Amino acid sequence: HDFCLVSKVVGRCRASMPRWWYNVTDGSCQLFVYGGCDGNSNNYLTKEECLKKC
Amino acid sequence: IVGGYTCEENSLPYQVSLNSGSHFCGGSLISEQWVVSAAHCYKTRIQVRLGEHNIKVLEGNEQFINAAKIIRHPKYNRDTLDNDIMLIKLSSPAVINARVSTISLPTAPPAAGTECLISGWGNTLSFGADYPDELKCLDAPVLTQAECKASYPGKITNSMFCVGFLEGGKDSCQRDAGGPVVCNGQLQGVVSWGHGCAWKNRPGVYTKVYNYVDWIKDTIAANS
Ligand SMILES: *[C@@H]1O[C@H](CO)[C@@H](O)[C@H](O)[C@H]1NC(C)=O
Ligand SMILES: [Ca+2]
Repeated sequence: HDFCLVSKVVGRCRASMPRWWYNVTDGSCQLFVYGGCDGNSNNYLTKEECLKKC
Repeated sequence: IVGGYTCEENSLPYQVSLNSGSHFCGGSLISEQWVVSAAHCYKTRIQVRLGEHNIKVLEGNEQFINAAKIIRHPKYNRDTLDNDIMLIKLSSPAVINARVSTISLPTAPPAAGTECLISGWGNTLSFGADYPDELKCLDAPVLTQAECKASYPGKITNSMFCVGFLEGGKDSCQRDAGGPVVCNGQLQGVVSWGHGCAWKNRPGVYTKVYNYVDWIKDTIAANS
């Protein structure tokens, strides 16, 4: 759930780190901009990593 | 930068871009071999990009130099963002010219109402995303510490101050972190965090560089 069924969170930090998240609606992993802090566990360094979990 | 303007192309020779996989943070050149940025921008493999106005076109003044040492503040806390500052030593010195040059460290603390210049290649939208090729600038005043704490109750530490506007619309944003807040010709701030970007009553929160002048000078001296 925490890893696969929560929506993407940028968080308060202001970096732009490209991360992957699983979108249930789409059935796939998609890239988003992560701010660098906080956020949630639906947040992977690669597409491969994301699909494997989700 | 949301609600700003395109910077003049020769006017920010101290602005740098940190690149690892993507353009992910900004920074400021403070000596020939050293850059100041945010501790939350830490990565082990960084290329520092100097002399840029447009991050997608070669203008002729670019110097892209690997980071040899990357030193987060020794009391950085990732959960509170306390002491969100870092130093990068370049693998080779930058060559100082009209388009690549240093920004002065501050010789007085920043005061409320002082006018500053915030810059970066961050998101320009509060609605969705538009990451610009050309460097953006925002003219913004330092806010009172009382306004800062009222905007972010219990979250403002001794390392932090707010710069910008309580009305929404004008702020730094994602990809701007690490970049410069310059006031009276000196580096006073490092872009750090905020709740959203340019939202009502949620100004940007910045690391107060004046608190680390001794740490910066000592770190440079110890790693020479
Ligand atoms: C999830 O995927 C759907 C279908 O591709 C897309 O419409 C939607 O915008 C995605 N959600 C988010 C939050 O990006
Ligand atoms: Ca360029």
